[PDB]
Amino acid sequence: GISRDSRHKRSATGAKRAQFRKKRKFELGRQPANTKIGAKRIHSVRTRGGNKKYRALRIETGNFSWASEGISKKTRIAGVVYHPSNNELVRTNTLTKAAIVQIDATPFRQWFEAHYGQTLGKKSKNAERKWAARAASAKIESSVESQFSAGRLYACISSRPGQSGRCDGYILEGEELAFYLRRLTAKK
Amino acid sequence: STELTVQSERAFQKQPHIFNNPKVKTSKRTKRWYKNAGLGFKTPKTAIEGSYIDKKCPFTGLVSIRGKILTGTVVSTKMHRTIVIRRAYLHYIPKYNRYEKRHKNVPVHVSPAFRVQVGDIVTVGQCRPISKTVRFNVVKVSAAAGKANKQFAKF
Amino acid sequence: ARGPKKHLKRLAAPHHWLLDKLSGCYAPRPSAGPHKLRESLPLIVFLRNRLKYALNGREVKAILMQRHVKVDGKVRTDTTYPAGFMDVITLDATNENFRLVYDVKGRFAVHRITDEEASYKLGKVKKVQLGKKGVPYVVTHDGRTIRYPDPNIKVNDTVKIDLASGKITDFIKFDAGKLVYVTGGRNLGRIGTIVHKERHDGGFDLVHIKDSLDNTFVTRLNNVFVIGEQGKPYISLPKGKGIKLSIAEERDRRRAQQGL
Amino acid sequence: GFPMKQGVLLPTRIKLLLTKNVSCYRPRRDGERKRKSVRGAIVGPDLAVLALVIVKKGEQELEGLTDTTVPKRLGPKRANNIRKFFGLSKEDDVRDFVIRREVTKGEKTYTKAPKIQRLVTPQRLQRKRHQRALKVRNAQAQREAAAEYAQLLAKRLSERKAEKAEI
RNA sequence: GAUCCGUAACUUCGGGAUAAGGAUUGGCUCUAAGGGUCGGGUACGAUCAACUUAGAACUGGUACGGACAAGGGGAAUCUG
RNA sequence: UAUCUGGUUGAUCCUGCCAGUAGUCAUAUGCUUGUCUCAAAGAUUAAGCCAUGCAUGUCUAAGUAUAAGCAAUUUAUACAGUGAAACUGCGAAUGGCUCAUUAAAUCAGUUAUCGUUUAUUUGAUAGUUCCUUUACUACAUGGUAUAACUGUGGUAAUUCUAGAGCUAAUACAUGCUUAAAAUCUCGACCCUUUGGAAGAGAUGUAUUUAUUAGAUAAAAAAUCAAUGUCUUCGGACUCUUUGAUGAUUCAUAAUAACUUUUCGAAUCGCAUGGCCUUGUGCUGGCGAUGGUUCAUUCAAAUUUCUGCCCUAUCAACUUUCGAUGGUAGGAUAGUGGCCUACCAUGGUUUCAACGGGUAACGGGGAAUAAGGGUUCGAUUCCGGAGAGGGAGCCUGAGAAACGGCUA
Repeated sequence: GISRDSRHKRSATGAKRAQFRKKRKFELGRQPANTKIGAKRIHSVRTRGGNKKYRALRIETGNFSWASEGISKKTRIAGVVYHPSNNELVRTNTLTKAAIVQIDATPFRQWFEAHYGQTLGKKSKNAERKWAARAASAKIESSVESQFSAGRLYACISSRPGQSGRCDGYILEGEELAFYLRRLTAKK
Repeated sequence: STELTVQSERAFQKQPHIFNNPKVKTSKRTKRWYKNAGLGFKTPKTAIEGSYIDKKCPFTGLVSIRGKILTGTVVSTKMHRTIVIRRAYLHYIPKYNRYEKRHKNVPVHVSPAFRVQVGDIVTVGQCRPISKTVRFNVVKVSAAAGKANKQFAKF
Repeated sequence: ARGPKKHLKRLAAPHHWLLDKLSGCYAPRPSAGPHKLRESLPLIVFLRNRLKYALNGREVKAILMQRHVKVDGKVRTDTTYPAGFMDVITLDATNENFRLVYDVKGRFAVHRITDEEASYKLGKVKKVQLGKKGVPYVVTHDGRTIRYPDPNIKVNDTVKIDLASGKITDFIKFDAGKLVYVTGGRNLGRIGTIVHKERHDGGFDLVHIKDSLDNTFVTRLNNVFVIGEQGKPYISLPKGKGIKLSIAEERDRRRAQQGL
Repeated sequence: GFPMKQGVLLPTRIKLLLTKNVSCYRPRRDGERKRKSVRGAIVGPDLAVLALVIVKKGEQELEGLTDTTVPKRLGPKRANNIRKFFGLSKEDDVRDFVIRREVTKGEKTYTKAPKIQRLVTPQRLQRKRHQRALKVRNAQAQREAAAEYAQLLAKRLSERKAEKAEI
């Protein structure tokens, strides 16, 4: 099968390694996930020690964490927008770690209007004292607010979907968002 | 080295799980994490005031210095962030009752906290396998110029 | 080789077992247990080669299946059970209690203890940690996890363990001026009371130790076991008390006891 | 003599890698798969035996297909497989509705009934009682030992302010 | 034909050599690299205009220098 | 246990080899061979080929017993003794053999895992499971679907098996019950203040992500964003809690959620005792198996330093289609060019790289006895590798297994 040893792979002097022992089970490698978007499919791969890995492929919902607000919402994934390794995974919408995606911006919007009530972009008793106590927690950003107008937030994946069966991430904010915006603008 | 313009790669270069909050208006504009490497090796001021990332740094990265602590003299600073040092020693041939000079070339990883050139003595420490051949990491530079600035022009 | 090994051959067995060179191709491989290979003792080796109660390994199992020998209170009917250092071996028949403690020549001794000393053992705390839900626990040298210890118990200390309850009743810290049993190395089985602990950050601290003839020697920490204060120990000591007279003093000791 | 396999296709023989829990193969090792000859499922001229199951009996009786009823060899064994077998409405003391087979020791007739499995007895209730007891007693003992550990921490926190107060 | 690989004896060291011998080649949709001019007191951005090369996906009755055009090659002997 | 002798000349003294001499845990062979103890042995060459037989199976009071098996007696009309078969669990990855490959590889001594998986053993370890929380859901205990078996068959042939009819589980798939609180979120209302309030939900563990805590270098203050205990309503806030390492983004905790939702006992044998509301009511001992997490043991996989025979009639090698390094991803049990994308041009070498040879597995060791050495090590132990040559894989904690499979 796939090996991941250095028993091949010429030494630092450039010498060709002579062929030692036949291919070992504990130096195994396997094929990539290549997770797509839509219609959740997850297979289980029996690893060493039992200890199953969850080879996701074609998954569609994720757990994305708005980091400066402290919350995490389960949202759709629309598509992959940027990938620092290969532009092909941007073209075919393959979700790996560190991909930059557009997620949903609807439950975060609903939470923000339940927590601050300010209608991004553009009654009863206890939430009145609440929304008094906030606000100075409701001046979020120019560049993250202006995505809520579009109904889609930029986000990064932080889970490895081929190993965990999850596509979890966070929401881009600050200088990371400015960096990926400078990437996304100056290629279009 | 790292050639500032630090965000030079296709990914955003950041330290993992180090959050600096956009709401809370901090007038240092970036949080940094740095550690003590152990064994009395002083973390340099270029690791705290520096703005590189370098996830294989012994002080601002995810590696730990444990195992052998070797020293060597630098013979190649041409690779990016990794140098090659020479390590010379004597091998006792027991028949002839005397020694022969031997050497070994070791490639070690050098953080951008230090500036190393050819000739400088470095102290390196064993860390986890960094690359195919790199297993060591620079923890001390024992030379600065090897009398380079003391060779200017005439009167 | 494809998996774990199950056979330990003769001449690959530990030498302090004193298994005979000829007369057997194999040696009892100690089971997985509290102790290791090279610092334990199978119960077959104890009941046959030391105590000579059994003539075979068949009779050792014939003994062990009548629930007679019990190690550290629990019954332990495994033929090659790895009984190790500080273990209390209770034979309810013959009313005997043994403590596996080291000879000065480095061997496991047949050391009978009285029936009140058989109700505790000593454990050098190998690691103290925080378990799940924030519960601290000590791990002794025989694998016992003991929850909620005293917070003054740090690493390399010793701990008295009550052997009916798994709990702790007392502990001795590691300090300059406290008795030591040496368990491993060239000085295995020696005894006594400390000079000074060399730190050596980066690995392998050293301890300097001075017995009661003022013969100072140096060992690592991993061989050092604390067994009480100077003079007063917490356990019964074996015969000889861990002194290591040299070969001249030994032959002069034996040639004194020769008058029939 | 090669057996036919359901739904291979293809009325000739084929070599399939048969696996566990699959007809036309019994494995002599755990996880072992073996490549075997298997004829597919369409009837042709090479067949020496067909196997037919009478789903509907016709107007005229066969020899020993209709006229003889071979009995069932065993009767039901689990408690609910006997309660299902008689329609019992579970109070009905299934110990009495067991099927007993009588066998002859020559001139003395013994009889054996199987075993009721999954049948609630005092022993099963006692064991359930012990397990539910040990969970509660264990949880109580750990809560108490945590309480005494907090007492130990408290008497060291009143103690580690006292040596700051005498200096 | 073109592109990429691989090329022997011998040699007057220049050659032999397109040696010999192999692979690829369409269409479509993308990706990347290669530029011009303008304002900085004594780090970049606006804008404009090129066909060249490399790569990826898809696609078809495995076809693609689709007609046209366009070397057969080698081992030697005599001889100039 | 520091030894020499014969041979060049007519004779001499030398260099110098030939030959003698002694040993071989060093093989063969010839002649010979009475006794005791000890005992290598198809290594060399053919890791060439194999007839036949055997070498891996396994049951305790304690998983499954309606053998139409045996023993019949002694309290047993569910079973209750012994017990074939078969299911299930476990092992078969150990041992044994051989030395073909293999020259920084193996291996040896030494390190590391703050870079990982680990059945078993050993020690600890889980009151939370259902539901918009008065007409509720089996918990005195839930569902089929097979084996052996009987019956019908096929084939020249086999550890070949089809069809039909029954029936089990610690197999397979399911599914409940357990405190009282604390803390969070939200909140039916009024009452206007320095606001204060029922009650609705959540709250184990496991996975995955993000954030926070995880203090200590020795003494004093001021402001701003929210809101906290005691209120002699100016405001104080006095005592504030914290492990490990040389070293961490460690152990561990907290918050927001997430998950084709892991686990949280529908199991077994003996004992069968204590309570009164007499319900076949509630409780109750020893230990057997299994199970989550941690630690331990048995290991494993990588890994630091240093060390290999002959060869220059091998002086340049490596980047072909990764060669050296960086970033990101994939993969893995995990680090890592292990693999992929983008980028850089590095990396080794006269201190012998690279290539070649090895009639080369490495070591502990063996032979030889002045000292130094010289030769040997297929072979009783350790490590490695292989089962005709390659490759691929299932099962499992562990195999790239060959007394397993596939080509």
